[PDB]
Amino acid sequence: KSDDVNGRTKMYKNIVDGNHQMEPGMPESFNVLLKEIRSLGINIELEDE
Amino acid sequence: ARVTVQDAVEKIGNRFDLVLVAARRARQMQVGGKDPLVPEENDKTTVIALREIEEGLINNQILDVRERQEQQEQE
Amino acid sequence: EEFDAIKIALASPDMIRSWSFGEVKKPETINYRTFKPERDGLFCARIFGPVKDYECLCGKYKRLKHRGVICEKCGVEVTQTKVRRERMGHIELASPTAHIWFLKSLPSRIGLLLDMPLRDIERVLYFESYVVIEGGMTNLERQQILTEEQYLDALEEFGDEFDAKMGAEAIQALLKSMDLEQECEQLREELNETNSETKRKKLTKRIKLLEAFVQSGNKPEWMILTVLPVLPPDLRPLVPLDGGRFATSDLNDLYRRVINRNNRLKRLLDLAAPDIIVRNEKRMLQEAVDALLDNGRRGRAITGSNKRPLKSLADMIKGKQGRFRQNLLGKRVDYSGRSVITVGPYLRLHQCGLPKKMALELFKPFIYGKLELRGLATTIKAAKKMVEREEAVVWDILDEVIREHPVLLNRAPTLHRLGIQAFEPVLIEGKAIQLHPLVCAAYNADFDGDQMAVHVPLTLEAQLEARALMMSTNNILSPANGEPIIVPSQDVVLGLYYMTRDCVNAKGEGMVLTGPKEAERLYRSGLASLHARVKVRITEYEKDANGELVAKTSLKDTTVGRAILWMIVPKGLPYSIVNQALGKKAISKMLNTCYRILGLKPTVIFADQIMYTGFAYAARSGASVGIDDMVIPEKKHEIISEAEAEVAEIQEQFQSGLVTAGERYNKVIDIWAAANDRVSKAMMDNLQTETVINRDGQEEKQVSFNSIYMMADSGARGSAAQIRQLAGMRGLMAKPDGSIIETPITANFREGLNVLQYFISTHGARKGLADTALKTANSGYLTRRLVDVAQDLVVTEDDCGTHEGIMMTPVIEGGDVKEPLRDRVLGRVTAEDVLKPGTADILVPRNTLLHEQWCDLLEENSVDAVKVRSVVSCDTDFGVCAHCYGRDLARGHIINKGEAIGVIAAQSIGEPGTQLSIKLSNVKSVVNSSGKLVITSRNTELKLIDEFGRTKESYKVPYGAVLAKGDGEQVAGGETVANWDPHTMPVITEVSGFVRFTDMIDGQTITRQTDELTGLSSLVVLDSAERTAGGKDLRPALKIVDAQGNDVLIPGTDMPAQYFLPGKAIVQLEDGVQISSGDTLARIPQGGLPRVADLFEARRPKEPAILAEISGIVSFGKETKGKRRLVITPVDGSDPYEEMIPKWRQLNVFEGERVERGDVISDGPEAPHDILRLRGVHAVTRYIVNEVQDVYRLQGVKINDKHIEVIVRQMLRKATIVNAGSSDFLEGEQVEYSRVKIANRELEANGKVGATYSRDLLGITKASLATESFISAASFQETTRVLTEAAVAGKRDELRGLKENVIVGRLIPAGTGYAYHQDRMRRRAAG
Amino acid sequence: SAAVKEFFGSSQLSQFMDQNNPLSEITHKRRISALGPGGLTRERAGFEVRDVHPTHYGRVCPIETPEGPNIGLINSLSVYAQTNEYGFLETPYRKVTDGVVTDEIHYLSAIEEGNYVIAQANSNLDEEGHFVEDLVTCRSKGESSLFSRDQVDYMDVSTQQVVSVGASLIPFLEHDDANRALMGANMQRQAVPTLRADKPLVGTGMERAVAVDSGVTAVAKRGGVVQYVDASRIVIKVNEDEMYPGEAGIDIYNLTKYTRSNQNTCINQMPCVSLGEPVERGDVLADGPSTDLGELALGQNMRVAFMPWNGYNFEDSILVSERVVQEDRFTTIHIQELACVSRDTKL
RNA sequence: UGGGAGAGGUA
DNA sequence: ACCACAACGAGTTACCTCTCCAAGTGTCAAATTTACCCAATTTTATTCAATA
DNA sequence: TATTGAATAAAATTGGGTAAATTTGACACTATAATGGGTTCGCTCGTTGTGGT
Ligand SMILES: [Mg+2]
Ligand SMILES: [Zn+2]
Ligand SMILES: [Zn+2]
Repeated sequence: KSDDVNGRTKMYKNIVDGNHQMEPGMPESFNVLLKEIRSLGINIELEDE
Repeated sequence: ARVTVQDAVEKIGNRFDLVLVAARRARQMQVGGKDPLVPEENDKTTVIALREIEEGLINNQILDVRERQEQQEQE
Repeated sequence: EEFDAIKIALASPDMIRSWSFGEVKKPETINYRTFKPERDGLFCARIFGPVKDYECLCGKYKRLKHRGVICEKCGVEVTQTKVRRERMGHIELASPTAHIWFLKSLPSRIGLLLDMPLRDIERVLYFESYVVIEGGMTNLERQQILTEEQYLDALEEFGDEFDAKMGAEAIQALLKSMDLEQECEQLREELNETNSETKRKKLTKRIKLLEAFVQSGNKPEWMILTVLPVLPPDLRPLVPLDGGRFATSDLNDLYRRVINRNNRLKRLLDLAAPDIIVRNEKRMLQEAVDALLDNGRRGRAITGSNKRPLKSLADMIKGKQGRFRQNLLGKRVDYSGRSVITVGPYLRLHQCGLPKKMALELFKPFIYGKLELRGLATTIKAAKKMVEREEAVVWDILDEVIREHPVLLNRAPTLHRLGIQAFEPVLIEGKAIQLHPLVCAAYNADFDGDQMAVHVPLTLEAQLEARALMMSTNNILSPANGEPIIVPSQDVVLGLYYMTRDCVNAKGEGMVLTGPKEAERLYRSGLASLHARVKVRITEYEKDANGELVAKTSLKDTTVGRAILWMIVPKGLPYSIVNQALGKKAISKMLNTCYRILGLKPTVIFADQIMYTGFAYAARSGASVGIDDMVIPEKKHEIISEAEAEVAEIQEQFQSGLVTAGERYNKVIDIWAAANDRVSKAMMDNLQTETVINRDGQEEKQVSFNSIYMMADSGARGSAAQIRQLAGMRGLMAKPDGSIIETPITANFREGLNVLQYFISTHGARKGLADTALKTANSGYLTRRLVDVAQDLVVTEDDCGTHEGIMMTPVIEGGDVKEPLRDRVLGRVTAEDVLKPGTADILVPRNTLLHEQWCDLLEENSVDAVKVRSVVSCDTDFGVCAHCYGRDLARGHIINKGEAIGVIAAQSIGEPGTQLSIKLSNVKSVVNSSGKLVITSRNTELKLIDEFGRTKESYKVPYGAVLAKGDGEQVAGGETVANWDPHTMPVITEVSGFVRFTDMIDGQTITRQTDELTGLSSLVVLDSAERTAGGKDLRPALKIVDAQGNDVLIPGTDMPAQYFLPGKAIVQLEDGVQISSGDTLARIPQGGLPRVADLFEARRPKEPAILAEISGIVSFGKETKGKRRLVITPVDGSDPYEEMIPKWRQLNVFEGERVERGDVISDGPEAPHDILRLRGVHAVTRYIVNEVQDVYRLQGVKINDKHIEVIVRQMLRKATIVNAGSSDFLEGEQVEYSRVKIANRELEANGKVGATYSRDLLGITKASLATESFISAASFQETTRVLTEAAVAGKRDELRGLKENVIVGRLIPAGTGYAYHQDRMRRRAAG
Repeated sequence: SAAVKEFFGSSQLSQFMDQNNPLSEITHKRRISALGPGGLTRERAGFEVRDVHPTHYGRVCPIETPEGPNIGLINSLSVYAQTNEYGFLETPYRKVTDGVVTDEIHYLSAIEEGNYVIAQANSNLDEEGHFVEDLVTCRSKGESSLFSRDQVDYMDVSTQQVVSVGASLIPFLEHDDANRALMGANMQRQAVPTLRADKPLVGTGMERAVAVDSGVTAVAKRGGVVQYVDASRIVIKVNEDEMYPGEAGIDIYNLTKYTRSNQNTCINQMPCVSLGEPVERGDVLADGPSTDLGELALGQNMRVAFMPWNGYNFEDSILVSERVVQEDRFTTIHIQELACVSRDTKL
């Protein structure tokens, strides 16, 4: 219902297709926050396990 | 089961596991292309799943052995 | 998509170039002739990406045929414009510059890394003083900061043997030349020689920083920036305004300043500029980079043209309007509406009125899905124009979609969890939402202009969560206490009160009716009144010993209205709950009793029926308010004139000079308060019982049917204080400095006030109206602090398997029982059995959930102390067990594993902030010659044990207060034996004999002066400050001897019977007099919401209370100072422990008697850190629970104790290491108590010694900031400090908390996501 | 031009005027703010300055202020209050002389009124002379006490001296608790003008004063007879004694018709005089938005009943008849402006 | 496009 | 060691409503791309025949 | 009768480099005397970090 750009279009087409199921992903505001902490000279990164 | 969910809750034991089992059953009834075990009486699949849990035909192990049985039929 | 943890570290220059996509060189943002960004600028499309989707800049490859090519005319890669907000850049700074976070975020960590002062480091960075880096001679050791004079004469002395530099290059050379492991072993060597705790703490801080650097694996020279990264240009857009002009971004301005100064420094460096000019340019580049990273941190903030400081990257990360709190913890949300709310008095408890236009906008893709399922629309555009024209089949499909699809109604501020609830929507006309009247108490809603937000749950899991968890019929009981939140309010209450209330000769009295249906027939036909005292035949039911209902029938004596209410009372309840005049408390008790007897569904149906009949019969009552309803007592003029005569009498008494101003004004206050309560009692009597004119037995008194009195007495709306302001006297008002005025407002609101009385009342009016706003802000901040201190607490076990517990007791503080044991223990789980011979020898089993049945068992077996498993003594790591928590207060049964009890407890504590025979124990007594029991110990208290085995009265007798009765006898009612001296305390003896004034000389320790008030020449002692040279050694010890002169020997010891009497103590008895065992010789004379915030914040009091650290005998170590010294030595071991107590604080327990562990030796409020470290976790939890519940009970709110125990358990997460074992926990450092417990578990498992610890009571803010989740701590507060410490240490968040999984955007490990999270844990642990 | 336009456009005290009704305009113009350039700051101020000082009597109203975070910081001028030459507030008082309460009206500042002893406004008189009692109630040095009839130095000039304008338009204000009187005085400014204005049956007497002094009506400049009344123009032939010898003796009163206000309400003036009627100097010729015959008229008179009705008035809710809707009693006109500007793109 | 300030108001 | 000063941060939640935020033009050394030359490698077709 | 392990041209691809085109940032354009600046305080409460006896 918010900042998941590739998830909310999927949810809209799923509702029109009669399938009440979502496929959530990462928030674009969290990507914005990661880019800003990286721009502050601090290496933050998601860890693939 | 339209107003309250207390009979289904005393059937299962936990509202969170109730939500998960009834969501699995409502997925199978909505997009899985299945048919209910209770008369639907013009209800949504959510309330049909909750009425099935209240009557006592749908449980977690019931759904699991039903999925395993239909898996052995399709294989 | 698939990732476990989130790691943070410093950024190497190669890593900063690795994220980059091209160096930014020119500071131009965009050309303003044509809207095209300039090359190598801040918006350069060759660096960051094309401004159009699959189109180069110059317009050469505009199709998707070239999915990526570098257009050689303009260098632009033809891809999507989504990469503009993802590709970074970099700027290669000519001179290296210091990072402002790792310099001015205190503690600096560069100064802590190098053991250099921050003043010296800023002096180096500001190009003012040189610092040496290496030296071949012994005259210049490392980091010896030199001035310019010392640098020039050392240059003429040595020249090339040393090398001193300046600026950030010198500090980078120092950090690069330092040796990490060598400094580690040197600091671990130097730790042992020092002994002061300050120097030791400095050494542990430096060794923790060095070990954190080595264990993280970063390099210390990466704290000095040589490459600076650039934010992607779609995360700092150039928004165009309506004038054609631009409002350019602060980040674009700060990057422009940094790039301009860096380019000018490059030109001055390759131009061979003078050293002063190039140093000024380097300093300016340092200032610009520091401004861009954090404007307001170092100097004065660079302000824009609008005289406002520029927003930096730190300003975009931190704060309330920063990224975490404004866009990550809370977002704006689609499929959501908002409207003004109205009443829904026809609705049911699960229904809400949703407007048709609101629901048609909220449910539009569901409408498109039903339209394309029914085939009425060919495509999405046809369905869109059909909804745009609003066909009748569109409204029919909306009626089909709405049915059995719940929506969430929410009203801000959502203080507790019942601020969002789910309802089944009813499509209404109009534009306002219709709310059910019985949920407005849980919403804190009224209908004076409140608005609520609607939210549509989309997925099947969300619809099932709204139906099974958040439905309004599913939370009838509160989560804070077990009481129902669905209480009828004021109109239902007025209607049922008017229904059930009787009258003496109404109409159709004395009839005999067949039943409630005949009573309803009589009332609707008009042959009887609602209040006619009548005899009907009530068939009532009763549940048996099994679950079956037995019926019984009788002729009850009742009214007609109670018979009609019996038609809607369900089957299973008695007639005793209907057979009285029902007020608000009686209706709430009836609903709770119906719950406990029948369950949830009959309670919901019963609450609906109660609402319907209360509304209908309040309407049929026709109750009103007139000016003749507020009846003033006719003796108001007489009482007022008597009080005015009293004030005139005391006024002429003051004019006679007999009485002074202070006690005169106090007596005026007492006179007017006596007149106030007298006229209030007269008003209440006249309003309460004036309805007397009756018949059919005689003219007889009854309860008045005045409507103001009915609204007050029913508990509908009003109270006796407001009725007193309406009809009696307004009362004594106060000045804004907290002082009551001499004259009160002698008028009321029926007669009206004059101008002076109204202006007097406006002070308190505006004071209360400012306090409401201030307390909403303070309670909101307190609720946020509590939620963040308790966010990660979730029930993750069923039974931890412990024997620890909390000794529960009925609080009998003051002169009465405050909370009974039944509700103090109801719902808990017993730590062990109860063990007594008692009256029944009841043996409850271990680990039993105490229901109401077991509460009645303990009440009938007369138990007073039960040990129950608490939350602070749970054995579970990372969560609690279900047995240690107990009963789920919202559902009535045991708590399910996976429930966020920390968030429940924090909301339960932070919601009512807007409403904000004789028994002796611990005795050391002496009996004199008369048997007069005067106590000489300090912690002595008395109890009143009953005839059954329960204590019912508590009084702590002060040291020196007098008691007549002993022990063993039965107490007498009204016999207040407790009397005292309320201004002085004695120094009473214990051995009889003739007193000899030994160990003292007249003149230097004792002042010889005959007292002018008694006349007898008595010897007085003097203070130790003004003594002579002969008073600096000995202390005045009243060595009491027997009649012959020698000192007696106390049995059990060998010390002489001498007692050091303190200074400034008048001693009346002289030598040659007789003393008893227990007579004296000297008599020395003597908010709520901020209190809760201080108790949770662990703020030490302004005046502490010194406690005895070690048990033993107390002596003195140093004299001749007001800041004296006390030594307390045990009878077994040695003690070099000395304290420091000033003389302006009094001293409680003298230096002759042996004290115990952790008793008060200086009175005043106790500090909770001292209570913890001297008594225990159980004692500090009992102290905090009692001191918070005192505030919550003084304001009349009922919160359970397990919520405060949850918050204290979250407060006690840290354990400082007092002694190491075999693990790598060195000395004096704070670590998590679960880590110490797990290390001790595995060390005692594999056979090691294990480490010892000492738990620390952190505050709520400090614990929320010192949790081991840096993402949670940074989103709470102090993002600069938390991200700096986490970047230095190289931490990683494992995403175990609800705040972390909300920021990341996953399922929380609580509720329905708990099974998925433990499945993910077993998947990442098995494989 | 840059300095004065920066001030008059975007200062903190250059405020978008509230013009729902005439009361909102007059209260916004009679407003006093403790904030501003060189004043206080809103989040950084406590209960010490948000209190009602005893020197506020007759200068600053205690019951007209917002109830949000601006509560003690935004104030309203009292009715009779003036300023010094230096800018200090002062209020008029009647001077007594040997018990005789004269018509000597003295404007005293807050430092002068603590020296004297000022009698209350609600103390009786006879023949505009002495006081009918011998121990009247007064106030000196901020505190109140009883004083003798020859001890008294001054007396209040009116009984509406303490309150502001909007708190003086509340009838039976002395029976309302000060919290609800504050809320009602604030909510009087939010009233939308209706289709047909209706004078209140229970008013105060400040209605005509507000409706004339607000400048929203069209008062006559000179007295004479009315020559022509349209719905947009009133022509008055001036009487000869009020006529200058060089002019024609004709006054034209053009009226504003359906002008959008700042709050997107309606502003239109309707003529209240008829053809041929005489008017004097100071006579209302055209009504305002929410005036009626020169009297302020913010709402309508509704036949009300105080009873619970089936839960439809549950928690402050209101049940409304159908005659209210059919008779267009609370029907408001809301003019609203939408602009379409054709810009100059580079394509 | 849609950002940031300032002012006011509602619960 | 203990006290007395500086600096940071925090202060309810939404909601709304408004307004306001100078002129190219010719020249030089360096460094930067760019069309291109060429070995190492390796991917793909193509011959021999040899099992099947 | 056939399909395919080994072997081999052989041209395409990778990697490195390299001399010649080509950008790119700067600079010219010039001579009465001038020689050191303008910018926030009516906020509290608490906490933590710094310096003398
Ligand atoms: Mg309200
Ligand atoms: Zn191009
Ligand atoms: Zn436990």
